[PDB]
Amino acid sequence: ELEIVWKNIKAEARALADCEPMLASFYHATLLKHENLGSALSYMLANKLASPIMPAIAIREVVEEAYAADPEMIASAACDIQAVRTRDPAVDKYSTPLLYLKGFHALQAYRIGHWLWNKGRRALAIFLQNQVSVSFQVDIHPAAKIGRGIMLDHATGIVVGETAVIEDDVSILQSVTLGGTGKTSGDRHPKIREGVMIGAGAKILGNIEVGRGAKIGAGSVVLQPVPPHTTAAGVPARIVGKPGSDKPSMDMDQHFN
Amino acid sequence: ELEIVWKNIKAEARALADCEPMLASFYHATLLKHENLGSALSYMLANKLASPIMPAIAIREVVEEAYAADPEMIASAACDIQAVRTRDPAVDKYSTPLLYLKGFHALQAYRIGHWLWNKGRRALAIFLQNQVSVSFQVDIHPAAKIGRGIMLDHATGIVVGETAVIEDDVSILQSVTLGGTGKTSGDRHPKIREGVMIGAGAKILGNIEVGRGAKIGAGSVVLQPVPPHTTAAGVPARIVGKPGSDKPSMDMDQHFNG
Amino acid sequence: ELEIVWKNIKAEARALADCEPMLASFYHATLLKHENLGSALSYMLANKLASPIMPAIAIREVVEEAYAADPEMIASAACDIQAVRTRDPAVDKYSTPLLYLKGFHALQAYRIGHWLWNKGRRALAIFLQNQVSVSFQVDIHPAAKIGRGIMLDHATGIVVGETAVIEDDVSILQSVTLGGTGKTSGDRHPKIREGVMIGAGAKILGNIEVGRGAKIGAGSVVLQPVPPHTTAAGVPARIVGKPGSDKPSMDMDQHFN
Amino acid sequence: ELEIVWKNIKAEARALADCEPMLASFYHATLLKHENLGSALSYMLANKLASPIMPAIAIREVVEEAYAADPEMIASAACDIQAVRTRDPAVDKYSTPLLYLKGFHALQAYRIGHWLWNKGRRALAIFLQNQVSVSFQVDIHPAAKIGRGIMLDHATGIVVGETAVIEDDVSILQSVTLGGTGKTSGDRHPKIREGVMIGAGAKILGNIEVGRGAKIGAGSVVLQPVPPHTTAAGVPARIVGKPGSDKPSMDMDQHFN
Amino acid sequence: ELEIVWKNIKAEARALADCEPMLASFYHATLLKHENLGSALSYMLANKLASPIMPAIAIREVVEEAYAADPEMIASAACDIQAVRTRDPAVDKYSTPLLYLKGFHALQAYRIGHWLWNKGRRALAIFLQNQVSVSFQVDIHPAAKIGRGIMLDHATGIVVGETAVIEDDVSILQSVTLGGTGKTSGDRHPKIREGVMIGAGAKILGNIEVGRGAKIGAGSVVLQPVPPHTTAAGVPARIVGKPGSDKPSMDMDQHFNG
Amino acid sequence: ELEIVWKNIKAEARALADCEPMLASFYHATLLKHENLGSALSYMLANKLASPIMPAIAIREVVEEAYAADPEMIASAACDIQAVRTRDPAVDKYSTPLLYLKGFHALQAYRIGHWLWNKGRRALAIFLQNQVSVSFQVDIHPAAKIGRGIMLDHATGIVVGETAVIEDDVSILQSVTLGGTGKTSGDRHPKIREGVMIGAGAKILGNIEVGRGAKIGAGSVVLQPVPPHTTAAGVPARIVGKPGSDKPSMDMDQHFN
Repeated sequence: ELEIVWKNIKAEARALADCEPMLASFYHATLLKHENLGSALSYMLANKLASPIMPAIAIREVVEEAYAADPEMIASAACDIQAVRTRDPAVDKYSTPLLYLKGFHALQAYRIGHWLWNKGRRALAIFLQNQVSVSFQVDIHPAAKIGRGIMLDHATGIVVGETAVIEDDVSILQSVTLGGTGKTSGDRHPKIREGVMIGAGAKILGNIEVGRGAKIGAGSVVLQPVPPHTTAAGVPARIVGKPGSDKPSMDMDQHFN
Repeated sequence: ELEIVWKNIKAEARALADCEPMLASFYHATLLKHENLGSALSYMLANKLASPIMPAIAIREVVEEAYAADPEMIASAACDIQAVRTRDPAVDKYSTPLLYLKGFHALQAYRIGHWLWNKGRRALAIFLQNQVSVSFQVDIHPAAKIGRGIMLDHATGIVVGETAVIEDDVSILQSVTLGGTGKTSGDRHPKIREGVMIGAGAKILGNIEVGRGAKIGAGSVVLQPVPPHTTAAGVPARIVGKPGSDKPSMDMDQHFNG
Repeated sequence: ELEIVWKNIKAEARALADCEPMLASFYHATLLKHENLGSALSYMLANKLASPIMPAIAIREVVEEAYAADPEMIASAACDIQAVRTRDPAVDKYSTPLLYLKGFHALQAYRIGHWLWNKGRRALAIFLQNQVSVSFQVDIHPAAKIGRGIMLDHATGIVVGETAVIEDDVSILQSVTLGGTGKTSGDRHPKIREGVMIGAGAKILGNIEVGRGAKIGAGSVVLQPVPPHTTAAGVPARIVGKPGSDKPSMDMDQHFN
Repeated sequence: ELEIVWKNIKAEARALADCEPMLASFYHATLLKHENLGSALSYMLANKLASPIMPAIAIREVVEEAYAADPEMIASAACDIQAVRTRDPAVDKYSTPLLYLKGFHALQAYRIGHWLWNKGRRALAIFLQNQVSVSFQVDIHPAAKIGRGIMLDHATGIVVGETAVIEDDVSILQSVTLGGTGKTSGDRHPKIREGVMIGAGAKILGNIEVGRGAKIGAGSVVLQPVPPHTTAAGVPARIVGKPGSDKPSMDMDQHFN
Repeated sequence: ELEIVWKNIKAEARALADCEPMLASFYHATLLKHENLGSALSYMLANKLASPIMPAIAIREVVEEAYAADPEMIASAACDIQAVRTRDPAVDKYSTPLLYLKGFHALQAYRIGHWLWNKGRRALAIFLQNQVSVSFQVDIHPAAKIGRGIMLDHATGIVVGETAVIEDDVSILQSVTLGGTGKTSGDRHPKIREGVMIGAGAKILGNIEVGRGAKIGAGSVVLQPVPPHTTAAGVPARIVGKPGSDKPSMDMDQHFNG
Repeated sequence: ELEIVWKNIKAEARALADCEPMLASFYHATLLKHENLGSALSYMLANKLASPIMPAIAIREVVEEAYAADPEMIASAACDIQAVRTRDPAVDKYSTPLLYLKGFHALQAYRIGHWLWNKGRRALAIFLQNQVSVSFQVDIHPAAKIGRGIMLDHATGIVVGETAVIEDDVSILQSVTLGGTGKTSGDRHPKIREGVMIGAGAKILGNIEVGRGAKIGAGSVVLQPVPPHTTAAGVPARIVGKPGSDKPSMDMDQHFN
């Protein structure tokens, strides 16, 4: 439920703003002067994406236009906040993803890019993709189709290509590629279905399925489809076992055979 | 020819300025204002390299001096733009690499650093190497010898050491290391020959040859030479097959055998 | 000794001012104007951790405060400079790590955040952790315990988690993850003992021991303990040989079998 | 009416985007993207009152808050635009004051500070007063009472003190001081009544009356009251004639005897 | 000749870089790097005009285009540098105006705005006028016609309106207004002829002639024409005497009779 | 007494930092984290004089070097704070000059420039003079000799030339020139003796004396010496009267005949 999240964040914003006098005016700015999650998200994205080419105030107008035309982006972000909080044991506050975690920021920046792309504003979407790549080291093509409840933990070196699909409740670590094959357009990127966990450094290549609740071991190179509820690992990857739960995204157990 | 790529780019820029109002001026300053590819390149490298330590306007003189001394660097950039357009299916416009792709920027920044290193301005070349590492997440030592028609797609994590060689028409993906062994000076990094494709996350270490037309599979760790027209894959890498084409850099087929 | 490293840095700085007119004032400000290593480290961290939120002038004051209270951090930095100079054949000068190398800058930033974390100022330590991840592409949790004589060569994509330990005289390359497992707090990150070399791309996951003088091969995924004076390689990693020396961190031999 | 001024501004903005490629995105961001005058005023004040201390994105929120609570400030701005357009023969367009003229920008910044001063937020009002003095070279104390239809032409070196009053339809040129006397609080600054024209460099000092339709000559130093419909000039100023019209602010005739 | 001033400047810059370490790089980038006065001017105007709205690197193209179209603007700047060096006793170096004096910067920024206005790029010229007003506190309308060998000493508060004319070898101090009357278009600002000196705070209003070799005393308010080789002073100004020299702009004698 | 001033400022800094959450981190930075007036002055000058050419951290080192070699500059600034507080009825807090008033800031910037000039660092002093002119619109040549207890109220358009002298306890308003004659070097600027008050827009030209406790009317052009305890006014200036007190700088009575 959306309002829960926002409330917690405000409480946390009070408790914390006393402690660091250095940060006081930063907390008031990012969390305390806003009345909904949407206002805060637009604030942080505006500051995060600001450039000489397009300053913060101009970006915030684009982002607010996107949130007004599609309020479900705000709800997706709330689910993404919850996913990081519940899955990442280094995060126990709802405020942390929104303030600090570049993976969370790159994810919400993609959503604006995606919206822009589906409305025909593709030149702007590509500009934002490549700026997010420079600034947060996450390169997600704005045509990719990404659900909600996604954790991009650490996030540096993530690549998601044009025709990729990432369904709800997926967990992805640093240096993961959902990448293409060939020199031609068309469907050529992975389909990552609900509940999948992808470990650090995994490279998944081509228009292949990674089925519901599968787990991909860290450092794996997946060139063939991976059935649902299965664990794949190695270079190249083979089936080595079965995950310990229904949705490995939720448990983040990195072990494989 | 240089002239075509440049004309194509100008055509694209006119269409782009008319369709996106937030970027009309950006497109005008970076592309429509200029009369040749050399002038557009110096503009984009200047801006993206810019730091408090060294501002855009100072960088631009350095870059222009380099292009006046060695205009083959502009012809090299033009081959690199064409490589990305023909080999990367996410790119349909000649202008995209020049405007947006950090791997293309890093590579043309390398060429400036290389020109400086060879002239004896090593201190400045090392500054820029490390500026490029922070700004574009590509670490290419300026003593490396890198040819043209090179694509660095996505590019985050790419490392290319001091003594590496990369010949013409090579394609390289994100998190590729062309890396060193040992604590000693002298040749210790790979020599990558023409037509080679290197998949994402591959690690190639030491003074070893990767022959013409070879393919290195994603996530591979290559410790021994790879014969021409051969496919290597695994940790550590073994010869597992032969590529489907004479120049796998052109085709970007990522598949390889068990 | 500090005095040695520092004298070498000043001599090199004098020569560099005559080598490159464009950077003479830069070498002056960063090196020639200072009386000791500590003052030049604080100057460098100030300008590199400078944000719109917190400016260079204010961060220097926090770094000076930490160096006064614990001057061993300055001596740790000096050992880190010597480590890069002696181990990295592309670095001959002592000034190079201090001026340019983002792995060296990230490692010293960590020490500031680790000090703040230990004094209970966690909001600021987590703020800096994530700043460093964005600016230098190194993500080190401040609660990690990292010794001295550490080289982080090239450095981009390094991730070190909350409960990791890195003892003295370790060499780590780009895209190395010292990473977690599970969704629970507790010991869950690697323990990297003295003398260990970790090759580019290695992923080491869970609360496991990499013992004295071990070598982890490039691209390897380590899920079980690695005994002392042993080479581990593969995905997943298994024992494949013995290092050619007692401290592979000092020799940087990437070969494995 | 607001609607008129605003429609004129948009029409001019459309033409300017085709006149100058270099500034097309600028005209778009500042004018074409907005739905009313109020939203464009807040955008302009944000980017012009932007500081390292307080960013554009945060100042816009304070300006929007003041315009919601008191929308007559927006209508005052519109009268100020018409005043410059009708009175200044070098300004034909309505967009020009809004885009470029520092006197116009300073005057609208004042209204924000004057509102803040009246709500008791004086630290912020004094902060902005001095920001405007530095950035636009206009020093207006926020407690001054300034009406609407005011032209501050060229504007550099204008000083208006704490207890000054400027009624509607006044024209003031560069280097005009509406200034104090003494070291004590209390009424000590001029009262400038409706229709008055003040020439370049005039110094008007103390709690004195410059009555309806008076003209103050350039370079004059006014120490005693000036009766309505009278011309004052000299150092010190004495009465020298009568203005050629009932509202010299509207005619801008600099001649005196 | 242009060549001398430029050589003199380069000589000065070498000495300056060796003596002040905090500014060695500044001096190198702004002066020692360049091979002619035109290139140094475009560099300094670019940097000082720079705004979030328009960055240095974009300004510099505009400026260079102007100097390529009309290189007399560089010869004009060189006469202005010489005017400041010979007439301002606080300035002994040819480099000081170019580096530091905001009145010299404002004036060369005007020349760019004037070139743009005359070409039909009026919107950009008005942008720059107002950028210069905020950054250097000098408001000079770009339709004004201003010659060369002009000194604007200190310069804060200077206002020059749309229809003003300033001929060669004129010296002007801070808070001088060459100002308008009325709400109507057409000539309404002063025409200042050759050799005129205008003291600090003088206000000169309307379409009136100030003749060759005249002197306008500090703090004066001039409402009627001033004959050649005459001294005007007062509020309002009266003819009070004759200047000590044929060209008071050269001598900068501020004295005038009761 | 110096410590008084500093104390008051800290008390004021607490009382005020509660009120404006926007400014909280700015107050902590400018006033609360410093233990003496010298540290605060160096902070504010560093931020105020920062440029791409010479960032804040580098400037602060120059300024601290100057304050260590000559601590009387810090005391002069304290007397300048007191002068503004006691003479300007719009200022009643000791913090206001230090935080906000560009006249105060330009004065203390001159002192650094003066120190630099007397040590042979003239190229740097001239760079700072011209930056202060651009940034605060006060142009003071660093060779001028300026005492303590000086008020530069409003300050925009002030010019003080190379050979000028300003003794202790002088009050100067906006647009005042202490200016030169001729094209030759040598003594050619005014000598302004103790207690003088100079009104807005006054132009004082040549190597002439303005005697102890004299008053110069606003808008006056002074080309001849002005005896002690005398009032001069007009264009050109003549003796018109005698000031109402011993030191007109203290009372700020702008009236003249």
